[PDB]
Amino acid sequence: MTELSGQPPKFGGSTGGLLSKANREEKYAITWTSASEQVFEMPTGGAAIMNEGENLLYLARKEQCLALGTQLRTKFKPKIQDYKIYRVYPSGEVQYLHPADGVFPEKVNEGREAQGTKTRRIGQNPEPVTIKFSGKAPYEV
Amino acid sequence: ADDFANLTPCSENPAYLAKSKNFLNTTNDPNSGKIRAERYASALCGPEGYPHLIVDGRFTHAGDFLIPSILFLYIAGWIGWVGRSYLIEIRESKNPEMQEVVINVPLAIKKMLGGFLWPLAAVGEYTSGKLVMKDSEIPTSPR
Amino acid sequence: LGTADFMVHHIHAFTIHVTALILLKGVLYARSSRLVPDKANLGFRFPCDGPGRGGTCQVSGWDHVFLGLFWMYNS
Amino acid sequence: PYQAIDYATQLSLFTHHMWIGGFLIVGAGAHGAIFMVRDYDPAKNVNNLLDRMLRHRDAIISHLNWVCIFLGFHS
Amino acid sequence: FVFAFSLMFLFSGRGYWQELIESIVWAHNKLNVAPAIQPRALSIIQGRAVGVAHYLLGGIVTTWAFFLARSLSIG
Amino acid sequence: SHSVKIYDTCIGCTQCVRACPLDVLEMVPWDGCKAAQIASSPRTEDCVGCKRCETACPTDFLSIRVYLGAETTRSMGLAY
Amino acid sequence: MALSDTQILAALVVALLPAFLAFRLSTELYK
Amino acid sequence: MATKFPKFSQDLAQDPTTRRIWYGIATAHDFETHDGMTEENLYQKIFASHFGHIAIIFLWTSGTLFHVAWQGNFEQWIKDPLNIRPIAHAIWDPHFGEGAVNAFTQAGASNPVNIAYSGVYHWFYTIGMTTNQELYSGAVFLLVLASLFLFAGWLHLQPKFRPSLAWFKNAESRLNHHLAGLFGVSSLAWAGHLVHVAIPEARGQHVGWDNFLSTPPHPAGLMPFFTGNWGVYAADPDTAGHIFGTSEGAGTAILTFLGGFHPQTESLWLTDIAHHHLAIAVIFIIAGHMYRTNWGIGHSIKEILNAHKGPLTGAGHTNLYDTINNSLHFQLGLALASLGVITSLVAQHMYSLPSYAFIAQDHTTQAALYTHHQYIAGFLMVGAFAHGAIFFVRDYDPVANKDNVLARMLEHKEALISHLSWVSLFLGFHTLGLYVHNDVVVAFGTPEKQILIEPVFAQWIQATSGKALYGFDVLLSNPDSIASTTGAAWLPGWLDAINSGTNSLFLTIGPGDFLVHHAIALGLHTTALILIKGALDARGSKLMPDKKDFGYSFPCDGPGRGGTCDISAWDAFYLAMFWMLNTLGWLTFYWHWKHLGVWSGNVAQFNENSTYLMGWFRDYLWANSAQLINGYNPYGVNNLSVWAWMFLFGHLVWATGFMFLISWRGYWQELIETIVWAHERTPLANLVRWKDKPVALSIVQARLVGLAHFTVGYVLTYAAFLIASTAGKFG
Amino acid sequence: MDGSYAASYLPWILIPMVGWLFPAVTMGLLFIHIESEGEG
Ligand code: CLA
Ligand code: CLA
Ligand code: CLA
Ligand code: CLA
Ligand code: CLA
Ligand code: CLA
Ligand SMILES: CCCCCCCCCCCCCCCC(=O)OC[C@H](CO[C@@H]1O[C@H](CS(=O)(=O)O)[C@@H](O)[C@H](O)[C@H]1O)OC(=O)CCCCCCCCCCCCCCC
Ligand SMILES: CCCCCCCCCCCCCCCC(=O)OC[C@H](COP(=O)(O)OC[C@@H](O)CO)OC(=O)CCCCCCCCCCCCCCC
Ligand SMILES: CC1=C(/C=C/C(C)=C\C=C\C(C)=C/C=C/C=C(C)/C=C/C=C(C)/C=C/C2=C(C)C(=O)CCC2(C)C)C(C)(C)CCC1
Ligand SMILES: CC1=C(/C=C/C(C)=C/C=C/C(C)=C/C=C/C=C(C)/C=C/C=C(C)/C=C/C2=C(C)CCCC2(C)C)C(C)(C)CCC1
Ligand SMILES: CC1=C(C/C=C(\C)CCC[C@H](C)CCC[C@H](C)CCCC(C)C)C(=O)c2ccccc2C1=O
Ligand code: SF4
Ligand code: SF4
Ligand code: SF4
Ligand SMILES: [Ca+2]
Ligand SMILES: [Mg+2]
Repeated sequence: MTELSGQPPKFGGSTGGLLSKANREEKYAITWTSASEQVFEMPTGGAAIMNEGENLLYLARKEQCLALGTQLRTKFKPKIQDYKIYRVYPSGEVQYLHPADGVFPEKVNEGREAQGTKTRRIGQNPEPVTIKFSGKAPYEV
Repeated sequence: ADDFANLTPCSENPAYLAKSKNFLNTTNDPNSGKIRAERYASALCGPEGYPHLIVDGRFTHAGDFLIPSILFLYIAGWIGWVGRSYLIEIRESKNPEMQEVVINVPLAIKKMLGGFLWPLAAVGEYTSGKLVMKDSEIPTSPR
Repeated sequence: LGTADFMVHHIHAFTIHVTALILLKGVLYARSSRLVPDKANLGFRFPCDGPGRGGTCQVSGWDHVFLGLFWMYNS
Repeated sequence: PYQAIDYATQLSLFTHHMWIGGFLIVGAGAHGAIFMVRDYDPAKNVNNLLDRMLRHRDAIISHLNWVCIFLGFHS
Repeated sequence: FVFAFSLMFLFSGRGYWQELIESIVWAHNKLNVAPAIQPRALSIIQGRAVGVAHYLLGGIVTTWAFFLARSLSIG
Repeated sequence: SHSVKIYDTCIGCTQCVRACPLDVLEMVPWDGCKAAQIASSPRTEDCVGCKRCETACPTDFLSIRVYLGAETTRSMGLAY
Repeated sequence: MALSDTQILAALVVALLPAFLAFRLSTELYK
Repeated sequence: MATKFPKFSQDLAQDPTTRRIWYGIATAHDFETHDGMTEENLYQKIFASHFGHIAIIFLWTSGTLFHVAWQGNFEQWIKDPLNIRPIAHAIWDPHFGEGAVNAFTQAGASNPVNIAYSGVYHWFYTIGMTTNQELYSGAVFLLVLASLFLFAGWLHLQPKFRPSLAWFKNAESRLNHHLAGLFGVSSLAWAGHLVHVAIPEARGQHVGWDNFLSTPPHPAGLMPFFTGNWGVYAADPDTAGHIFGTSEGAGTAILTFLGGFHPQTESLWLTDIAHHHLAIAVIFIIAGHMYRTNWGIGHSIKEILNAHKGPLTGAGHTNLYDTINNSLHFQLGLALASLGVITSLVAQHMYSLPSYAFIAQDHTTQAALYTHHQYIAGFLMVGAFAHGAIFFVRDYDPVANKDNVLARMLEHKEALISHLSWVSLFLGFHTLGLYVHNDVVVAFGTPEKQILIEPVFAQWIQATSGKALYGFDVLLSNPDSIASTTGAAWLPGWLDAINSGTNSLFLTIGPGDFLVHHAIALGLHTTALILIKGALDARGSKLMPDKKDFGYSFPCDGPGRGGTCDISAWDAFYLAMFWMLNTLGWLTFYWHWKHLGVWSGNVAQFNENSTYLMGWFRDYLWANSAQLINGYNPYGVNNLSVWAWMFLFGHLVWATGFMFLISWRGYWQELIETIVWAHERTPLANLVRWKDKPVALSIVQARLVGLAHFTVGYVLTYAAFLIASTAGKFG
Repeated sequence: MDGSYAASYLPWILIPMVGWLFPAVTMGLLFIHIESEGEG
């Protein structure tokens, strides 16, 4: 969020990358360190080469960044788990996104507040007729 | 009395007679058409000369539906009963799905050969409580 | 060969081009798309990736073959 | 000898070979897709023909899309 | 008939059929005749495969009967 | 944005979060199950509604539920 | 006898009343 | 991108894609899900919309009257209604060439024209109208009536004049008024019009606004009605040799019950029609005095429902008053189901018992009317079941209907759905088996080996009403029977009309009618199966136990739990629409082929070739297209050109719907992504950017739009064929 | 295209108004309305 660093992956270009949304609306960044210069698959099509050391790459969506991240941590002989994903606005604001609290979300970490939790079963949702003409749905109450 | 006036016996119907003199041979027997003509000249024909089957239940036309109905029902109840019986017998064999996919030929033949008594078998299972299950013991979906 | 032959030859070129469009898109996007950037992990044959992203039914290469069958039959 | 005068044989052979060819072509699409999902190794296709095809799939397909629209309208 | 039959598989989806199968499985459990191999509706991919197989079979058989009657009845 | 709710039948197997391709969910401490953890959905603004999480759920009918809602650029999965 | 030129023109003028009323009803239902 | 439209849903108006527009169109009439909607505001907006819709009906009728009176041939067609073709309106199309101009300058007109098949000329003539002036006056009056209803709708949106929810839920008063006033007083008014205008005008007596106050409809005035004897109003009924619109063989009676058909017009007797309307007016007026309102006497529907319990039905109909009166979807389903029943009744009665003069001789209009009304009824039935499902999704309260008939239906839904499936399989297997057996046995040169089942049940029923053809001699067919020895004033006319093979009154039937009736049974049972199983599983199944939480319509529930496409009750509606169209196709094919044989005097074609499906394929479909497909030709054009073009158009629309039905969404969204890329990277076109992001259609939207195309093509194709074939043979 | 009915000059201009002018004008009004970025 200070200033993103890292070399761009060695890549000859493609038609599958950023469009107008990137400058008008929002784009996404993913950084990661690699112990070696090596080939990886671009989520936007084709092969690219990551540099030895730090790497910084811009993509159009959060999902493309997370797909690249899964590829990094599950498809290289020594894993790459230090990748960071940010949201970037045209104003220049950079919003750190992933991993949210410095710990991957699959494993418990202290300090997280439950969101969207219900203290009931799915079968214990109320009848819709009981909540009609309100703004809610049985899972929102 | 004058019932079924819209129809006439095929032996009376002249269009049927003209067409039956030309009944083709369905097999190798050069008399198959002639046997067909003689056989169908007993039913009730229409103005076009083809036989019409009366299935309102009168026994004068019992051969038009009642007899084949009885025959089919005996055979179909037989098939269903022996199949259900084999299906029940598999369940006590630890892995029933395999014998559903790979048939136990001796057991299945034993079950098939004993199907001629399926009406009494079904009556006994009805009285004994084996045929039908209780509602409160059958899985159902939310209402 | 005359006017009707011209018209039907261009019908042929059209239907062949559409069949090629479907199957070539199937091959070139089997790994990924802007919609589904991890399609490769989903396999060659699979129904979709859910009602999300507006709906992703028939993105697989298999489904492109499935549609190209109809268009080849048309051609 | 005598096949052209037998119009039924002529029509039947033409159409039969047509259908066989169409099915084989659609299968070719299927197996290009299966190659892409199962055997394509990006580390073995760096800046070669296949890689560049992937890298401008959008140009290829948008243009094929437009050619099909033009060919359909004008046929 | 086969062409028309294919439209059931192509125009629908497996959820409806799985629920219908639920009702029929209830009917079977009522008489103690439900199979150990539980009936499931066809998969989404298989629904499409059956639909397209029947579409092609029916349409092609139609054209085949048509072509053969025609070309055999024209000297 | 879509809604994602987590009910108390959660066994905390973490397959919810492992399946999410957009990092909507988290594992947070809890006490209802042996694993002492439950799934949470703090980032539903990035949810696209692919339903992978529920496809991963083992409990008899899901402990995680995705109800598709107001469509945005993010929820429609748009790269443009 | 046939319909008159004036009866056709008088029909459109009369139809101007339900047009205005339909405008009012539609705009009220928009509220 | 703030975006106002649609103002009733912030969720949609915040959608940055073209979806926002589509859904804005598709959810506007779903008032219940508008932002901030209350129950009272709902009922009030629905009230104003009702007023507007009634005004639209009146304006459409005004247009029909006005165009017949302006560009038609009403007065000419009165002179000879059996040889002149009635005119709908004039054609004005700059695309026309000389051939089409000449081809459509028909029916005696000097300009291009369309021939009307709405049966509207026969209706207006039997009503008593005889000039373009009277039609024009009726059209202008309907203009004024539409204005009145538009103003009423507007007025009842103003704060003072907005009716309250309690007023909308006053079921007893509304039932009293609709039975007594809307049904009874209106039927009495139509009996009065018939006695005052129609019956006199049919006898050469002009009765209009300028003399009806002075000319009594009967020489003996109202005193015979007031004193005692009403047989004077039966007087001398029109003799068998009455010539419509003249005094030849005319009488003075106004109320009769001689039944049968007027010999010249081949329709129901006007005096009988007026008498029917008077009688049912009395009955409906009496009906409108059942429920209490403001005077203590009368019935409470809640009491009657709570009083019909049962030893084997649990709680009976308890609390169904609030269950029905609180659910607009329950009431709408009741309405649509009953309305579809009576629309099918209209269709089945107007072709068999026509009431308009010389309409039984207009085969194209009769076919078109029957098909039209049966299609409308099918749509109504599907909608009734759709809204039953929507009720279960949105309004059903399980604790208030606990153990009553509704919940009890829900409790054995497995048995209902399963036995519907069983009878569907039964009918399908065996009807297809008999048809295919007949096909193969006739194909191999042995048509005598068919299974031709005589329809003895319906034949016996026809015999119960006097039909002596089959020789059953039961009830009315038996003169020694007490049902015939009653001295009823209608028996001679009814017997003369039913024992003559010149009308459509209880048409003769054979094995083909049997087979097609079982096809109709299959279609009805299968559509009911789809609809009922959708409704009962609308709240939940084992695949989706929480489906009620997701709403009536939604794309699916994803590829999990095996896959769940077309899982919602809306999807069940969508699937049943195809079976509705199929059932209507069989039904209307049946009607049209049989009536073609009847009208042409060759019943033998249908009787002999309907027993196998190649017969329908060749003798009905293939044959009756010959003129249709020749409406335009390499050799020229005739008046069937429009119908040939529409035939191909319906085919094209049907086939287009197939695309939305077979190819699903992701394939399209990815293609549109390529097209988006192309636009962003093309110079000059670069200058222009879209305001809404282009995205593929949605899952549900694809089902809806594919079905809409499919249905449009279905209807237009069959209408083109029906109209063109019947007008080329008999027009 | 001609007309023996009364006031047959009416379709002459009414057909282009119902087919061209009314559609173009109403689609323009609706286009502007559904794209108006006011408040919501
Ligand atoms: C030399 C040609 C060739 C070769 C050997 C292969 C090889 C293979 N293909 Mg391919 N393919 C081909 C041609 C070929 N294909 C063609 C012509 C098409 C176009 C239709 C396809 C489209 C295709 C698809 C879409 C898929 C494959 C798949 C496969 C793999 C699984 C085979 C299988 O399905 O098992 C078993 C075969 C069956 C169950 C076939 C039964 C159903 C058939 C179609 C019924 C045919 C009816 C009959 C012809 C006429 C009616 C008779 C009836 C009335 C009784 C396999 C490695 C699958 C895969 O996953 O690849 C890894 C798969 O997804 N192929
Ligand atoms: C007759 C039915 C039908 C029709 C009309 C179409 C139409 C189309 N399909 Mg399709 N398809 C169908 C059936 C049909 N499909 C079915 C059953 C399936 C299931 C397998 C598919 C699956 C399918 C796929 C997978 C694809 C297509 C594609 C296409 C497009 C090809 C490009 C083109 O032709 O441009 C021109 C358009 C036409 C020729 C349509 C007719 C236009 C008329 C002649 C002129 C219009 C007059 C004017 C506009 C009227 C305006 C009226 C006014 C009141 C507004 C095209 C619009 C391909 C595509 O999108 O290519 C880019 C594509 O990939 N189809
Ligand atoms: C006698 C008093 C009276 C009368 C005249 C009416 C009349 C009407 N009311 Mg109303 N109502 C009343 C009192 C009355 N109301 C009271 C006191 C209340 C409060 C308790 C209500 C509250 C109420 C509500 C909330 C609504 C109505 C509505 C309606 C209209 C129903 C729709 C329609 O037009 O179908 C007309 C139907 C017929 C003429 C007869 C039915 C058709 C028959 C049965 C079958 C067809 C007949 C024949 C065979 C076919 C002819 C074919 C032809 C082409 C030859 C109708 C005109 C609805 C409406 O549309 O609002 C404007 C509506 O929303 N009423
Ligand atoms: C008086 C009867 C009546 C009433 C008032 C309602 C009322 C309602 N219905 Mg219902 N319904 C009805 C009859 C009725 N329906 C019938 C007959 C059917 C069977 C078709 C249905 C089936 C049904 C379903 C499945 C659903 C509803 C829904 C709804 C609600 C939303 C309406 C909406 O916004 O849709 C919007 C309206 C449209 C999109 C109209 C498009 C269709 C047009 C008219 C056809 C276009 C033809 C085309 C131009 C052809 C031109 C020909 C030319 C080219 C030659 C609403 C409360 C929906 C709902 O909200 O569920 C709760 C819902 O999903 N209805
Ligand atoms: C000709 C087209 C066609 C056919 C044959 C069917 C068939 C059927 N549909 Mg379907 N449907 C169709 C079109 C068709 N559909 C379309 C276009 C749609 C819209 C998407 C639907 C949507 C639909 C729904 C939602 C439902 C049905 C239902 C049914 C079943 C009704 C019960 C019945 O008839 O029993 C008898 C069956 C038949 C007559 C068909 C089988 C015929 C074969 C020849 C039987 C012989 C077996 C054969 C020898 C097998 C060996 C094959 C071997 C050669 C490889 C039936 C199996 C309902 C159902 O499931 O009922 C329980 C149901 O719920 N249909
Ligand atoms: C719904 C009723 C209706 C319908 C379907 C038609 C149909 C037609 N009219 Mg007609 N018209 C009608 C009522 C109707 N008319 C009435 C009541 C009058 C007397 C004022 C006229 C006066 C009129 C004239 C002067 C002309 C036509 C003409 C035409 C033809 C071309 C349309 C046109 O250019 O004129 C436009 C029509 C008008 C300016 C009159 C307004 C129509 C009514 C009053 C409003 C209907 C609103 C409607 C119910 C709203 C439905 C919306 C719905 C889709 C949601 C067309 C076939 C032309 C013709 O002769 O064809 C060769 C022509 O020149 N009409
Ligand atoms: C075949 C013939 C049938 C019968 C003859 C009927 C024709 C006569 C209709 C007269 C209409 C006159 C229009 C001009 C006046 C106007 O628009 O006032 C509109 C205002 C509404 O003010 C509204 O008031 C609102 C506030 S509040 O609600 O008043 O508080 C305010 O927001 C809004 O701006 C304001 O407009 O209406 C009134 O306040 C009174 C309306 C008077 C209408 C009289 C009708 C006569 C009844 C006959 C029919 C009864 C049948 C009922 C049972 C079936
Ligand atoms: C050929 C057409 C027939 C086929 C239709 C479908 C097959 C029907 C098989 C369903 C068996 C139902 C089992 C009932 C289960 C049952 O026994 O419920 C229990 C019930 C006893 O309770 P009660 O009769 O006291 O309940 C009546 C209410 O007052 C209480 O809710 O028995 C009946 O209702 C007998 C009437 C059955 C109604 C049969 C349905 C068909 C009716 C047809 C229309 C009748 C004429 C209406 C004229 C207005
Ligand atoms: C004072 C009064 C009485 C005197 C009443 C008098 C002196 C006249 C009464 C007339 C009455 C009470 C009703 C007249 C009604 C006429 C109506 C209602 C017309 C309705 C038309 C409709 C609805 C639409 C018709 C259509 C049109 C326009 C067409 O052109 C085509 C057909 C159709 C589409 C149907 C008496 C002493 C007796 C009793 C005490 C009260
Ligand atoms: C889903 C649902 C629903 C439903 C719906 C529907 C759609 C229904 C229906 C139904 C139907 C659609 C029915 C039908 C019927 C019929 C009847 C009921 C009949 C009657 C009859 C009779 C009894 C007659 C008799 C006779 C004769 C035959 C002749 C002579 C005369 C006499 C009278 C004797 C509701 C909403 C409600 C609720 C929710 C759920
Ligand atoms: C009808 C239907 C079903 C139900 C169909 C089922 C359950 C298949 C039933 C097949 C039976 C059990 C086998 C009959 C066919 C045999 C393969 C033929 C063998 C014949 C030999 C014995 C000679 C789906 O599951 C489905 C899924 C997705 C989209 C559409 C549909 C769909 O339309
Ligand atoms: S959502 Fe369900 S499957 Fe996923 S971790 Fe929670 S309990 Fe386990
Ligand atoms: S629906 Fe998809 S994006 Fe949303 S939480 Fe589940 S897996 Fe993640
Ligand atoms: S409808 Fe489409 S997205 Fe939904 S489950 Fe089926 S294939 Fe998948
Ligand atoms: Ca008069
Ligand atoms: Mg009638």
